[PDB]
Amino acid sequence: MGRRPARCYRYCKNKPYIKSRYCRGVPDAKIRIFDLGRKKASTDEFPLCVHLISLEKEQLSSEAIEAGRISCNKYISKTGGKDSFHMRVRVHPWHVLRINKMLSCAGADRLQTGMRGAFGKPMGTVARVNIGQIIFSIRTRDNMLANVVEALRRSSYKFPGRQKIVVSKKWGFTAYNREAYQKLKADGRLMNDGANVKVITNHGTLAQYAKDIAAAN
Amino acid sequence: MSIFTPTNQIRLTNVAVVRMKRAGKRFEIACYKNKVVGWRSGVEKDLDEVLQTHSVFVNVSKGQVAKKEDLISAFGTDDQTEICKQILTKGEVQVSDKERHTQLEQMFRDIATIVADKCVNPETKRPYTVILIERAMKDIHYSVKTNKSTKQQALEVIKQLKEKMKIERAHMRLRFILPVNEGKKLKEKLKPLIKVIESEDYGQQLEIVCLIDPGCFREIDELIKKETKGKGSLEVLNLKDVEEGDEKFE
Amino acid sequence: FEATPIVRVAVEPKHPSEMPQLVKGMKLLNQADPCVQILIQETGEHVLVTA
Amino acid sequence: EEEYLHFGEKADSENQARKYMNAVRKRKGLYVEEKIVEHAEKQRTLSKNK
Amino acid sequence: NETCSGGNENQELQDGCSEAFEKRTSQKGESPLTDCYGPFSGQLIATMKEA
Amino acid sequence: MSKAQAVGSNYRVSLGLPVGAVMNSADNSGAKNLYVIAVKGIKGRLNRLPSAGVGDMVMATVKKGKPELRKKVCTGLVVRQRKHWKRKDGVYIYFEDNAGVMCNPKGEVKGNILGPVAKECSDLWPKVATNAGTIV
RNA sequence: AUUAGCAGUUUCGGGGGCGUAAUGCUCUCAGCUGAUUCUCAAACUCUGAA
RNA sequence: CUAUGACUCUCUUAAGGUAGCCAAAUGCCUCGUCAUCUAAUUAGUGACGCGCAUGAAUGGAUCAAUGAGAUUCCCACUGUC
RNA sequence: CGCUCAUAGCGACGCUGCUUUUUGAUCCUUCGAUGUCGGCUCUUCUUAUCAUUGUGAAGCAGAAUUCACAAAGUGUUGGAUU
Repeated sequence: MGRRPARCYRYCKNKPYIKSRYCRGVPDAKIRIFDLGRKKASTDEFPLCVHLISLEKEQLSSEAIEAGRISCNKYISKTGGKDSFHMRVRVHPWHVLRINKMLSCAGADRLQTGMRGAFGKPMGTVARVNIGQIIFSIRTRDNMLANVVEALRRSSYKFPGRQKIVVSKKWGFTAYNREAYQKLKADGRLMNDGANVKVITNHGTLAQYAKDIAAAN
Repeated sequence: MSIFTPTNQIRLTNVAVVRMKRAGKRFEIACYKNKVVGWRSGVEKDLDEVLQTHSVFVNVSKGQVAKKEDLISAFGTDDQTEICKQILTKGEVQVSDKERHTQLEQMFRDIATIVADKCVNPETKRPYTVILIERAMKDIHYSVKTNKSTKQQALEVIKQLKEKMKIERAHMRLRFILPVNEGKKLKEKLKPLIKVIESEDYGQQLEIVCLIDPGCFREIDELIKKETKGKGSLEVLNLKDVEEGDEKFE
Repeated sequence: FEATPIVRVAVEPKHPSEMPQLVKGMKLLNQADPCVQILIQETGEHVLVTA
Repeated sequence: EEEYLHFGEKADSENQARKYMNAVRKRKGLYVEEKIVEHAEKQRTLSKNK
Repeated sequence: NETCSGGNENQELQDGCSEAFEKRTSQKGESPLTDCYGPFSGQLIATMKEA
Repeated sequence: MSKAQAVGSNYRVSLGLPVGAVMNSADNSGAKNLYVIAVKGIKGRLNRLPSAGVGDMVMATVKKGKPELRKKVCTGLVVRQRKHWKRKDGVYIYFEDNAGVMCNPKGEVKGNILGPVAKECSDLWPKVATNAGTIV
């Protein structure tokens, strides 16, 4: 951060303070943009998924997150075409850090505005995670994987703590593996909504797929 | 100790005071010498980044905090946000050395940039020589004060340039509109006073007499020709001082 | 004659009384090297002409 | 200064190749005159409704 | 204090210098009256440069 | 600076006074006094004046002389130290009163050196030797 | 609280080739609404901890 | 406004710093700026002076004579070093 | 950035550190009193080596620099102003 070195905002403690109807001086987060690459690209056209995940519960800064994203931004021509690229982070710095400032910076002793009423003005906006919660995600085609992991590698340095990279067996941003996510197309009971999927509704819906047929189109 | 007590005085002075004299009462803010300056000429950072203390005193040195009531009385506001901002914008700052230097430089530039109109050209032109004006400013030993305005300083410097010596300069083109037969008379009168060119003689029409008059004593000059003439008339001007004509020794 | 046509610089001198001094010098410079803008004013007398 | 509100960039609208003018243009045996634009009487009467 | 511009007309106001006055006085044939009206000469000079 | 000694340095250091001592200019140039600022080669230690040369180069000034030469530091050359010394010889040269000359930073003395000049100095600085008919 | 595209649209907002600008075709923007997803809230919770 | 603010207009609390004087033993910013004095000067002295917060018997301005008075600079008998 | 060239030399955005030579936070010890600050004096000490020596780099031809290591053995000044 700017007023601090992120050593006092390394570890999760105190209950969550946020950008609220109680706080208000709360600054704007360092990124409000969380995707990178073809967001038009389909659920189906990209079937490759890697995650970034912490191993320790730690408060990643918004600035840090931004930095991480702009590794994977630049590792894209090196990768090969932004077309074959998605990203989403999946950790938004909702929570805000307090700073009681030390009024003395070149001299002058308080004991009057010392540690009395010494409650932080909110400066710092930050995200909490645990021992496996995701902190970057990349959907892509099965071409780039040694590229994306290297981008992640860069990202790993831009983040506090021991991270980890796991390749999901899913098609990227989906709760189905591949063994499943051909049977949906193959049997033809899938239903598409752009970047997402839906699936037809039998054990999904029943009271509204009782005397219904429009639910098999 | 004994009798020998480490006092070392009240609390360290080490920041810009911003003294605002509102409701006859002094309110002040812990900032920095440069930061305040930056704020007040464009660089709007954060309100508590430019302020090392986001609160208001009455005496920054002695470590005294004002009464909310006083603030209310003076400013008609309680929240320190607004009050602080006000203080920042319209209270007496303490500049650094660097800032002071910058200010000085600015002043210097604007007593050669304002004097670029009445510039010091060599034997022939070579019409601008603004660098040479700047150079000349301290060769005479001049107090380039940042208290006074630029225009005033310009006026001062030209008088000295006379006793440099290289003569005072301030010439433009006054195109005097002169009706009836007294115009001719006026023309005759003012020919030894200043230069006369682009003339015409008319009894049934206006006379466009173009003169080369003093520019830094121009209004006064304008006033004393009409009176001489007798009748009321119009005498147009340029802007203040221009370098269209000769500025070598003139 | 010039090996490479037209090498110039519009310099100005320092301190007020030594403004024509430069000009004077350029009369001697003419004697020395064949090209200097002292005779016939196209770019003013405070300009070098070199190759 | 009205045109500098658009803001010519410090690299591309003030190049090092394109500085031949501040101290590379004091040249006049013939001509190099640059006059201050706009004239309309006095410094109070120049622009009042304008 | 002009209702409109001109040269053909006048109210003993404004300027408008021409080649006609220094060369040989009044202007006839190409215009009824010589130009002594419209925006003053300096202003005119300025405006050409600007556009 | 300069520096060129000698062969040797013509042996040990001796002075008439260190820093803050007037000696005459002994020079046709209108410096009339020479006052020391400090001496060249003095590396020195804690509390000890940078001490006068026997014939060595000094940071100096024209304190009373021509106003043109007045102010502005000047490398000089000590020529005769009032206060005495023994040489590798077994003689004790000693003088009336201290003296030197204002010089170039290659050592060279400007006009002609007035009065008597110790031979060591001459040896040190060949220009000095050249520009005098007294080298005793 | 807050990210993402997707769908039905918009002579009810605006600009392009066609067309009455088009909201019609073919492109992007703006707004609405419908189906999904991201992350989530000490001063919230449909739910609930020995 | 080319302007130091002469001058006008207004507001409070009546008047609104006149003549003088000044970074003064009075000036925070401040080592103010310019000038000199020096090899080099937060020191002194001349000048400047929108003067944090000068100023007319709260007495203002200057200054001969005087001073175990405060500051500086130079000659000044060189063991302070 | 550095002609070229991420890491010779730097190095954005970002992260982890040391340190107790800044100052704050603090009030554990001392108010039946540790004599407060500075400067002179003097030893000893630490290395985060300025010089030195022996080295390794360079965008190191040379001189001149720049960077790194071992290394605290020895050296680290005279004034003006305060």
